[PDB]
Amino acid sequence: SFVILFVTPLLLLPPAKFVRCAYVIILMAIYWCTEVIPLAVTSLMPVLLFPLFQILDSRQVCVQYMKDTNMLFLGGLIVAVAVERWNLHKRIALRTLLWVGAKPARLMLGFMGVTALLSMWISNTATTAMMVPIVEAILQQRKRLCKAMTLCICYAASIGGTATLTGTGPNVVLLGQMNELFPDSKDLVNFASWFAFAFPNMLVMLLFAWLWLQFVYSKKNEKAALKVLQEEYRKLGPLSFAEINVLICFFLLVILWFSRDPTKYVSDATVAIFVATLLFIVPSQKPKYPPPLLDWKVTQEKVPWGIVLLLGGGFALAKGSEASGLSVWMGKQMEPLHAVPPAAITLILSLLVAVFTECTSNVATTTLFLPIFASMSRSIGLNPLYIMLPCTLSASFAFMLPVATPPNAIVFTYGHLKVADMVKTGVIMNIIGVFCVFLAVNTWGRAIFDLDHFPDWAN
Amino acid sequence: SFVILFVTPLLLLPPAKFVRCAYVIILMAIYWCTEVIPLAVTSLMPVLLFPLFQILDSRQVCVQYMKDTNMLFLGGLIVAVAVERWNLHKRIALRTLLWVGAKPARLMLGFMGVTALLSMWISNTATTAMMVPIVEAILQQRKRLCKAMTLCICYAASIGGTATLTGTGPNVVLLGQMNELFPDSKDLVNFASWFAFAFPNMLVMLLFAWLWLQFVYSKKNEKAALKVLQEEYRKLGPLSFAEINVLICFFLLVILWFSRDPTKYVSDATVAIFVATLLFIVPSQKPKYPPPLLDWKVTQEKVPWGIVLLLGGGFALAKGSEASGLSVWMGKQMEPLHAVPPAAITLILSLLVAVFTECTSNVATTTLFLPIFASMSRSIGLNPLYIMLPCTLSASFAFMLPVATPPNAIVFTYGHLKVADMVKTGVIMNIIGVFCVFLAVNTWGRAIFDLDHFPDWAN
Ligand SMILES: COc1ncc(C)cc1CC[C@@](O)(CC(=O)O)C(=O)O
Ligand SMILES: COc1ncc(C)cc1CC[C@@](O)(CC(=O)O)C(=O)O
Ligand code: NA
Ligand code: NA
Ligand code: NA
Ligand code: NA
Repeated sequence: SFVILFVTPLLLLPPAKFVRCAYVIILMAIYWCTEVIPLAVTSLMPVLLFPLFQILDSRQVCVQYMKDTNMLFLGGLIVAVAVERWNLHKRIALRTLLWVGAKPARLMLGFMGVTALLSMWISNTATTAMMVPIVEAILQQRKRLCKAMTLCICYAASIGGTATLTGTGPNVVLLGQMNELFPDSKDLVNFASWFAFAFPNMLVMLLFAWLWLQFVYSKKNEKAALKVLQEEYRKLGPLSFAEINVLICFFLLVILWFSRDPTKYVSDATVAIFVATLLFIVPSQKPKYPPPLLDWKVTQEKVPWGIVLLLGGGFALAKGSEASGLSVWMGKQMEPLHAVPPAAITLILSLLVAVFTECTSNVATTTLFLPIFASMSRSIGLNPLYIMLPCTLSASFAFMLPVATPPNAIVFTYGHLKVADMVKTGVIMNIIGVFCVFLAVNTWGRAIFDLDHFPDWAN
Repeated sequence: SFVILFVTPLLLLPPAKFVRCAYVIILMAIYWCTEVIPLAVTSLMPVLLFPLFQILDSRQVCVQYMKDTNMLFLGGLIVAVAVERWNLHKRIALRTLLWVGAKPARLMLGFMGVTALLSMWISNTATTAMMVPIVEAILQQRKRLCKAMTLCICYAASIGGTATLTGTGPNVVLLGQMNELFPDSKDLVNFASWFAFAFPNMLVMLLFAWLWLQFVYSKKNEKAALKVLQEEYRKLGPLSFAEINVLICFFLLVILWFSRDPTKYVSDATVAIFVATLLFIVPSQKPKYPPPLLDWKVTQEKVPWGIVLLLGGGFALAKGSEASGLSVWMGKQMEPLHAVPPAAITLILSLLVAVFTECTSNVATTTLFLPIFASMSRSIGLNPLYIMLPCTLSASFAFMLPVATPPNAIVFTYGHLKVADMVKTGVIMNIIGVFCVFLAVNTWGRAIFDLDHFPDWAN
């Protein structure tokens, strides 16, 4: 019930400041999981609690809620608002789905491919919310097949969101906590390096996911799917000038992000804000003044400001952990794991994060777990990335439960799914994801991020 | 046109870093006034431009957009969302309007009083947007009288918003820039001290405004107004449990704000966030779990995140002015005004700000002008508050033009007003406001803020 979580754990207030910060973290974790209050309010919890518990005054807590990473996230969100306003993502989805074909096997393959492609660029939640009505209409035109399609959309959304930093919230959390916890790691993790690490691993996960979903789960089906896709594409309209301009702005954003990393002042946030500003200037109509691609009304009503606040609250939580001495204490506690081989530690932590992310949101999961794992990484003399990157990727492995991720909730909302079949698929899904992430880290993540040696920025 | 402002001043890019920061400030001022791009995007301009012009890297610019003041503003906005969701402000307005009476003179007096009272607590824009439909319905049930009522609503909204820090955006700007430009002035300006300074001055302005509007501008009118107010109050419904809980939470917020100032960790932002969090916990319905007073959907759709970004951009602009050396250069330039008596300087600056605020938004006006005036204040050895407080109050004197403030735009939207009559009223309005602010500063502002002596925090 709500009363038991509102009263009993909250009234546990009385010690050492690290104990108080640990209590703040535990209370925020409980509010993340149970969601008695909204996620944004739980992320505002540090502003209330750190000054009260004498860990950080209001100034230091408040200056954590908007950072370089958070501004980059906001710029990406504004660009995504531009993409969704003009149905560019829907156009790409329908065009590629008509290209791949409509026979059921190729149909599922195409849906997963387009969902993962658009998730690399748009929020997992928004990509799912756009894609799942398409299969809803197609299936409206077999219980096993409905499960297969609706599931594979949510799974592909999560997997594809893992590909880029701005694709999903856990990656933004990872970037922000890398800046917060390891300031001397200036640009080691960026759009180019993260893409190089995660895109092959995303492709491997998507391939195994499609194979598994085809393992567990006709002319008429092909014809009906082709008809629905053709109808949707027609009513979408011809390729407009605004859609072309949004596409050009997004290509420019991607090109600048990738060319930033083939005294540094310009960052990925500068590029994202530049492209968003262009979206507020570039005309949306035939010049022949026409309205721009974006106005502030739609931008404000479509940007998830709650997620912005949640990222800021995660940064404040990491700052409080460093200031209160909690990170040092946790490192001292997890020190005797130095004897354990790092591969086993990565397996166990990835499995633990994949289990935990089935209960609360992925972003909250990675927010809670990244500081602890970073503290252990500097405790046992291990490269923090070798622990955090598998943790960040596994936080997105929200496969078992509808409450695991908003894509899963959207997918469950339409029906067609028991929790039993979803968890039966999701357990092998999590096993596959952990395997793929383990290989990605142990093989080519080593070369990309120099996971062999203990870095200087980790002291 | 849009092209001339998008191309010609923007393409002036080439010098010294202070010149580049001055160019950034001038470009942002032009975008504020003309509003070719939305205000939030113009406030994001520092993130794009300071790294490009080598003034501040993206990290330092981005850590300015959420501060203690900005979090306090957000908490106040959330509390205001709670107030507007349950029509508590409308209930207070209708109850007090029925208490004061409906005869035309007392009717205008009551409307101005309730508008100023609710503006002390709610945004000027939101207070105006709620109040003006009431007089629209009343007048629906004389051109001079319509002008009088619609005007006095907007003027009372601005004047009442001057009363508290969270009442209007310029006061939030003043608090934020006082923290940014004068860090050693920790809590000199706070809710209690600002209220003590501005409430008597707000009352004086409102009294003279009512007198002037009665100077320039029956039983049937009284009966019709009373009938409309009674109808609105009936359809408002009886005093609900949620309304009482929102009222109690707001009283608690006010009491904590005033009792904060009869190593400091708790600030006004901590109190505001605490009360907002309570609003997300406190039940809105008879317990007999019922939904809380606020959920995040309405909070996100009702909070003006653009204004949050604009305040952050103002803080970043002040930070860039300090870092680039522009503030020092401006102080050197305005040094030879040390011979001018401070009272004359205050008069001229208040008149200049009152003139400028007729063109762009009040918040943008005070954002642009406060750093320059602070630099001059430390140039000529004058108390910065003696210049900034009249500047902050005069920024709210948006009386002449509909584009001067969103309350003025809302008021002009309903009609009943030429620009000619509005400016004719507004010129004497600005004269009255400047007079009242001059007296407030020269008399009791001196005692409250120690305006006589050059403070230590101003170096
Ligand atoms: C990029 O982040 C987001 N953007 C927009 C919205 C509306 C929500 C989010 C966070 C949720 C998630 O990160 C998945 C999860 O955390 O379960 C996702 O990518 O949709
Ligand atoms: C408290 O600030 C605000 N809150 C909410 C909204 C929607 C807008 C604002 C800023 C505008 C103004 O500050 C007046 C002006 O600047 O002209 C006001 O109080 O409405
Ligand atoms: Na995504
Ligand atoms: Na999750
Ligand atoms: Na107000
Ligand atoms: Na103005």
